[PDB]
Amino acid sequence: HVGTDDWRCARSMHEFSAKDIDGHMVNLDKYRGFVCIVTNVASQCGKTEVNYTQLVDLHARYAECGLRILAFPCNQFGKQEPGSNEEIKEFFAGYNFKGDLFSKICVNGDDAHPLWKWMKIQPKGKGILGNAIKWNFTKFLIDKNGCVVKRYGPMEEPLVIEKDLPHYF
Repeated sequence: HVGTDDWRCARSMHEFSAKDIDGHMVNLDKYRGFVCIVTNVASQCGKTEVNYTQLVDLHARYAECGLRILAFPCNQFGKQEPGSNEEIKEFFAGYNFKGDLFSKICVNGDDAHPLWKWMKIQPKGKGILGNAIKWNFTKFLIDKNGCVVKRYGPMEEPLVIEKDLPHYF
């Protein structure tokens, strides 16, 4: 396990922990064996409707194959996630989201959650024109061993990921 001070030494998502939307600390080692889409989310974004509905559909169709969705609210892009964790939970419930919802974090800057600092420097987690998260709804695909295998930008709808999933199931 690694923390905010030694995140660069991690070799896997599984070495991290994060508070869920209810305030409870979750050890991400629980995702061993599962293929995960890790994404930064926001309620008041033009991308919100398509991304949430397609993530719900992917989770519904592939949950039994091993797909998990880890949703990290983040208010750093246009202040498009201004609400409380309680409000965000209720917003997600309106989509019938059964994935895993975490407490609001930062994804860029010195205060970014260590998992996001680590994802951004992985060989398959590098961005276009620098590694910073560019907007809400960046997606990292994580394999069963906790390694980053692909990064998709804000404009790549979750259904684009579907063709890449079977290889990891």
